[PDB]
Amino acid sequence: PGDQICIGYHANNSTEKVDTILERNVTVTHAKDILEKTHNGKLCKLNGIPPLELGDCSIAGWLLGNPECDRLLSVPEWSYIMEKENPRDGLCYPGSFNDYEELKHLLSSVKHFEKVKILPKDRWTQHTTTGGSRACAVSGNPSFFRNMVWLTEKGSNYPVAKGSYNNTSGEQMLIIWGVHHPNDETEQRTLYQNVGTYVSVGTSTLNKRSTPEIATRPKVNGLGGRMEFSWTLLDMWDTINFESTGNLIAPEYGFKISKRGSSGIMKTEGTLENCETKCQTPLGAINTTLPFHNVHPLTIGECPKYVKSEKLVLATGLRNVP
Amino acid sequence: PGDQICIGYHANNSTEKVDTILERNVTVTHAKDILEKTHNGKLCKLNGIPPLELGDCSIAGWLLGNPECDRLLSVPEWSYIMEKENPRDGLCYPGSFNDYEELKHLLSSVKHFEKVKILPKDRWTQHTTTGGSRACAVSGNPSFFRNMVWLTEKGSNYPVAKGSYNNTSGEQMLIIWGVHHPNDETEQRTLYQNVGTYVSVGTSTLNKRSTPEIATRPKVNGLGGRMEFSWTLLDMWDTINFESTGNLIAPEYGFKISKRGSSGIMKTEGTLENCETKCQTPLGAINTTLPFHNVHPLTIGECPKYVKSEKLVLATGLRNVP
Amino acid sequence: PGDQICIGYHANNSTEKVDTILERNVTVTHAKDILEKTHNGKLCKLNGIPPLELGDCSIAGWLLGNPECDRLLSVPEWSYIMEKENPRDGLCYPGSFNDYEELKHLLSSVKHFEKVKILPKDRWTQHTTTGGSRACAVSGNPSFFRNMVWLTEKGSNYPVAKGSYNNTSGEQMLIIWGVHHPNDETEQRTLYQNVGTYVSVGTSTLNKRSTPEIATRPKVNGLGGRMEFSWTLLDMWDTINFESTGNLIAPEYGFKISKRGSSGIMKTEGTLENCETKCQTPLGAINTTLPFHNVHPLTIGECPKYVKSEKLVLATGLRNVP
Amino acid sequence: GLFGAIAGFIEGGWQGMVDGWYGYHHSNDQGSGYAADKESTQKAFDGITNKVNSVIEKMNTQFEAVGKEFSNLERRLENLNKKMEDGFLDVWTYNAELLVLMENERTLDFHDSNVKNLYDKVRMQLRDNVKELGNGCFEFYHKCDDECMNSVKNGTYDYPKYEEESKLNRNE
Amino acid sequence: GLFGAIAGFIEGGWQGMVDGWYGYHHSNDQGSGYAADKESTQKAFDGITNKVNSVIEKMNTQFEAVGKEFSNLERRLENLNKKMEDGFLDVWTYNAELLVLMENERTLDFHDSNVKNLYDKVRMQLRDNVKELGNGCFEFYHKCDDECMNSVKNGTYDYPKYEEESKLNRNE
Amino acid sequence: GLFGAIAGFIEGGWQGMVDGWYGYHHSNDQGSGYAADKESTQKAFDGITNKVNSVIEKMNTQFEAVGKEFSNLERRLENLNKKMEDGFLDVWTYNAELLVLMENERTLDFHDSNVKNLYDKVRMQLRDNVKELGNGCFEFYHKCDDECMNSVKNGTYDYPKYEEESKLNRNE
Ligand SMILES: *[C@@H]1O[C@H](CO)[C@@H](O[C@@H]2O[C@H](CO)[C@@H](O)[C@H](O)[C@H]2NC(C)=O)[C@H](O)[C@H]1NC(C)=O
Ligand SMILES: *[C@@H]1O[C@H](CO)[C@@H](O[C@@H]2O[C@H](CO)[C@@H](O)[C@H](O)[C@H]2NC(C)=O)[C@H](O)[C@H]1NC(C)=O
Ligand SMILES: *[C@@H]1O[C@H](CO)[C@@H](O[C@@H]2O[C@H](CO)[C@@H](O)[C@H](O)[C@H]2NC(C)=O)[C@H](O)[C@H]1NC(C)=O
Ligand SMILES: *[C@@H]1O[C@H](CO)[C@@H](O)[C@H](O)[C@H]1NC(C)=O
Ligand SMILES: *[C@@H]1O[C@H](CO)[C@@H](O)[C@H](O)[C@H]1NC(C)=O
Ligand SMILES: *[C@@H]1O[C@H](CO)[C@@H](O)[C@H](O)[C@H]1NC(C)=O
Repeated sequence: PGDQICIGYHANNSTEKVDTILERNVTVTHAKDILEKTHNGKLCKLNGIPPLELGDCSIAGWLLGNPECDRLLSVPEWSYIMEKENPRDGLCYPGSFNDYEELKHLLSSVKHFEKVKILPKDRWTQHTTTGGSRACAVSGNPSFFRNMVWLTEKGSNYPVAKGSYNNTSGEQMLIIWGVHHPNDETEQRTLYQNVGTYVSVGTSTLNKRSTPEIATRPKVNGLGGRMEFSWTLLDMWDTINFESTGNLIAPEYGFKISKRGSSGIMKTEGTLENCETKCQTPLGAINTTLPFHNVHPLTIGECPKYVKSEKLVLATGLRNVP
Repeated sequence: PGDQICIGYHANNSTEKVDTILERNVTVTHAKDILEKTHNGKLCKLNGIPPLELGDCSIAGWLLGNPECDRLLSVPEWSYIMEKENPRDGLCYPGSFNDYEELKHLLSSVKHFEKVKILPKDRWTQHTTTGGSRACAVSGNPSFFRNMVWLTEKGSNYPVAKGSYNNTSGEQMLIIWGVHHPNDETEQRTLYQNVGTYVSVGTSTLNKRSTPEIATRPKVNGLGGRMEFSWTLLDMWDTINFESTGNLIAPEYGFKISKRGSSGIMKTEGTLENCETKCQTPLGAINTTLPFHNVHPLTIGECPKYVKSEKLVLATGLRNVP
Repeated sequence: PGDQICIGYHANNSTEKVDTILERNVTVTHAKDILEKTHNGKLCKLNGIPPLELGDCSIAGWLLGNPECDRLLSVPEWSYIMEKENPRDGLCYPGSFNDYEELKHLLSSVKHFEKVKILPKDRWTQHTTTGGSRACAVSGNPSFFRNMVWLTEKGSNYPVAKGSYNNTSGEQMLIIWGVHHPNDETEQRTLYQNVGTYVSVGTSTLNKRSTPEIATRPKVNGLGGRMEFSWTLLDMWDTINFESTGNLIAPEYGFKISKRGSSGIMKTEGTLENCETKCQTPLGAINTTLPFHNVHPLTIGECPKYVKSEKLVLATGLRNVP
Repeated sequence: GLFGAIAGFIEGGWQGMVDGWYGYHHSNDQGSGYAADKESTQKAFDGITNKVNSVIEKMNTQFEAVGKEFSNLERRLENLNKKMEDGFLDVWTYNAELLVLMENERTLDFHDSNVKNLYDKVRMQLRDNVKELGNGCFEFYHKCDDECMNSVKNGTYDYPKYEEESKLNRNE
Repeated sequence: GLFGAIAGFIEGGWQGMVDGWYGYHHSNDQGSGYAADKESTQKAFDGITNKVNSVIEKMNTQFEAVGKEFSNLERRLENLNKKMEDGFLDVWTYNAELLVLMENERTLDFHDSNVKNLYDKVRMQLRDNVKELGNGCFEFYHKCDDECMNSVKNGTYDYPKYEEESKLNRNE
Repeated sequence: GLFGAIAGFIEGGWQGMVDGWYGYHHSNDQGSGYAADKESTQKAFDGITNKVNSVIEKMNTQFEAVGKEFSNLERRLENLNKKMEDGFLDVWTYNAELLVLMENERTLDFHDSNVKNLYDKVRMQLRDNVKELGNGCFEFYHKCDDECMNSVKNGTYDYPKYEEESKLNRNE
């Protein structure tokens, strides 16, 4: 037996495991977990900008001005929009909203509106505008969508109703209008005096028209009538013209797009908490430097890449050998 | 020369070949084919449940009740639906079917209906209901879609036609109705007496209406007239109201969705054979434990993963060396 | 010291670099660049067949026959269609074109039309057909889309207008028609005498109808009126019937599909040059044997595979060692 | 191959060795014959079994085409649907084919490594009591009966035991 | 493993060697102890650092789901959207999982190669001045003090210097 | 590298060896010079040619973007189309880039393996008729003229022929 030199490798107390193609559950001296699995369970400001919390209101309830949504009558810039799965406060007067999903999609790239009084209500001097319904009641009295005007007979007459607006606002403007489809003809005559009425809307590109439909339907919010809403984006310097002999639900306001950018509607039942994040999911906010996460596919902000994986651990060291 | 020990490896009679990146057509001692390329060329029961064989009928011919489809008037639960590419027996009275592809898509998750007599024909006491056409003839006499009612003048009058149905059936219910668009005004007056008629339909969510169009068109199945069908899914506890002064094609029945699950419409010219499978393709049934197949992309049941590959053979043994 | 033999490897003057997972910027003796990064900056004939250069015309301007597009009145087979982003010459009389994007998509598989005079203008003996507008003026005089006929009052009458065409042409035929929506009722009476008019169109499968809408709109090309165009593909041996008491914009021609195949509309502001290619991009033509390119995703012809990569270099030789 | 043994310095395989992938051939006064190395064969078997399971399992979350229909006025939508379903089909065909090619390469090289490692283990045990012929064989500088051969095969060869006999034989 | 050193002929690791992945254990008259090979450790460290960065960077152009809504009469479109977003999700999950498995394999084999190459470097320097025991150790045919041990560790061993002492010891 | 030869124990390449990837340098009384090993070079060439063809061919079933247009009321559909075409683009860019990186790694290691295997073949043929210097060279214990050098290069070296001259030289 003589002097010796031996060649060898590191071992330690690590119990970190990795998988390979050939072998599973291999213990290694060093490893790097590249998958974020945690979140704070909260809805937060995104880079210090809070979301728009609709609460019990839908997108339609907000923009039309359902009186249960009055807290939303003027809202500042947002980073994302929180909407419940089945918001209670939408179309208080029942009906429909044409191309509603398209409108929601637009909202994904809008971060602020300026509401502009495009067709002030007091300028309809030839028609009654104090029209409302118990279905949109406020303090036990009939009322109506705050942003809209229900034109009805004045002094037993309904002259041809004309309004127009040139978009001088400096940005594209979202404008909504409706047509009332009555339950019966007593309703039609009491409200509009006229029969065989029409609602016409025209811009440089839109020529969308309507004849109201009178017809018995099951009651929704107590009413068999319906209001069918439609919308358009009015380009800068273009004009919208409304024309009607009955059944027009006119906008009083338009929503000028005042800020654009990546946003989104998050479906959540939760409420905003006093917290800050760069990456928001519907389950909660992520704060990580890791490249992947498995929290939720629908994220907003500066986020890691979502994968379905339960684990992603890269070996960096060598097989840890007893 | 002295005693020897030698180190070496297995060889055998295998002619199994595999490919690698560096080399092709390598012979190996052992290999595992992971690609199923065979099927039995038959359409079969899927886990003992037979498909719905439409034969020469389309989905529309079935649900409307084209008299050539009478074998389908009551059908039990199915595992998939077989439909030909161009079924002969569809709209016997020519016309159109609004959102037809959407209806077919619904059928992908429906495995059974219960047909319910929602608006019994004998209750239209103010109108003739024995209306039919040679295009839907039965035994040489004019007839009509079995599930539908063509309301016409009675005693030279057509009073306002009203029917309604509350869905108390316990599940959502598919309901179809139509509007007749006549060829000419002699037709309109002989059938409906009235002119400037309408068909209105309303539920809690649908307000879909119609004015019939009178107009010359090329003959289809001998007729220049058309019937335009529409459909809705009536929710549990909701009511549908029909209202008309002419041209309504009323449903007598609704189809309650009685079983839901993964299904599908398979396009095939073939017929069901007495065989059983867990995995059906339009070309034939697959019976394999292999993870991949290349038979057809459109499969129903518990199937391997489809790839376009002509071969997938994994080497398991070593290079087989002479 | 004695005689020696040494084992070793090639080195050379190569400065070609490749990357690996473990190392970057490795110098190798030999390498293969598999990514084409160059193009000739020109729009060219594709296999000797020139594109259809619309110039300032849109697809609609061409097919309707805007008088600014007269060079396109008869065009030979093309290999792709060049269209500008915002062509000036489209609907000279302002309006809309229903399912326009669907029509453009059809054009992706059409390589030639034969324009067929299906409803010769001189056969409308009961109506004026010399109708036109300053918005479509030619030589300072009112005119109109060359392929269309604006039927108006003759001798203060507008009798029911009927035309029909059986497609005996030997292929499917694209047919366009329109409805005029006037600005006001003076316009309607001066042009059509009649009020409460209609435009009806019917084939074996299409039953599409219209009532013109009279309504004030902002001026486009000086006009508040609109023309709303629609189209259909008329099958071989099928018949189209037009019927109107006012406001019909009739086709005089149909476009028989005379050649089919892979084509496409390329969006470009450029002009065709005297050059030949097998692979055209909007940026310029590619001439390569390399399997990948990074020039542009939207190519026409026999092309390499597009990737976003800035580099794809495969090592073929060994590490080049000093 | 990468490790230089299979179809390498060990120029051919053994039809005579039927019960394993790797092993031995011995030759002495008592006679000759074949025998598989059970440990190395089993280690490789376990690896390969794990390999096949892994390739399969990674392609269980794979796209499925779902039958849908479109109108003659929904051609763009139909084309989108077709491009998508075809697109995923092509991705997964690529994934399956590539994976199998890459892993087949590594499978052949794995067996090559296994043979080389077994060779080297025996080499490092026998040391200079044998001549390394260059063909996978070691020729003994001493007589090595069945008991001796068995000790080499289960890694218990007594180098010191034969050292003197070998050094004497080797040094003449 | 592929290169036969780690959990191979070098049967176990060293808890005693704390400041590197690979290195030495020496034993003489002056005493004994451990020491990491800094060059080989650093080369491996750089490679591994490059590896992790590469796997991450290749999956930065990865699909994102974008929230959209559909009507009750747009079920096909909704299904198309769902199939697409799920489809890319499954592709990228596959890419991430596979990449990590394949690269983990190669990472373990890389360290194995690094150990074997270090062993062979020392072997090729010491030559027949040492006995190769078969366990990662070389036993010297001469006395090799700390200075001598240090020369081996930094690749400056003087074969000729000890040649005569070794040949004399080796040849008896 | 993985096999320890290239930029390894064979520390540098040869500008002098122009007609192959791997080969020999000989030195005797008749003079000196370079010569490529044709067999090993050709085997590698065939492999590499197969490799490039495979990487290309596996990405021939690759997604193509097809130009479509959408109305201002089809923004969701337009976005779906864009997300899809971008999504496949990103998948195929990933596939191409990754494949090239992984295969480049294996290409360099393949050449390294090829050099090591050629070295070992010569080593195993020359045996103890030469000294293994540790730098890719074998120094002969006998005189080895051009004919002798040629026999080594085509694997027909006569160990027994030079055995006696070598043992005599080696043993003094
Ligand atoms: C609507 O208002 C605008 C702004 O007053 C009108 O004026 C012009 O339109 C352009 C559009 O590019 C504006 O940017 C300019 O401020 C105006 N140009 C000039 C030369 O004054 C526009 O005319 C109005 N529309 C109508 C129907 O009168
Ligand atoms: C339609 O029929 C249903 C069942 O009779 C009616 O009754 C209520 O509706 C609820 C819906 O959630 C049913 O589940 C209950 O059976 C009923 N509730 C009560 C308190 O009786 C419903 O009212 C009918 N619709 C109309 C228009 O009368
Ligand atoms: C339209 O024209 C065609 C061709 O003249 C008419 O004739 C038949 O239709 C078939 C369709 O498959 C043609 O291919 C044949 O040339 C014709 N068959 C026979 C037996 O003559 C068709 O009838 C015309 N349509 C109308 C409404 O009359
Ligand atoms: C991994 O190995 C550990 C010990 O090395 C063992 O306890 C366990 O069974 C393995 N992990 C699992 C849960 O498969
Ligand atoms: C594969 O090899 C066999 C014999 O080893 C040969 O006959 C054949 O040409 C090869 N296969 C094909 C069809 O390429
Ligand atoms: C690659 O290496 C070269 C020299 O070998 C060096 O000049 C350069 O920094 C490297 N390339 C880049 C731009 O990273």
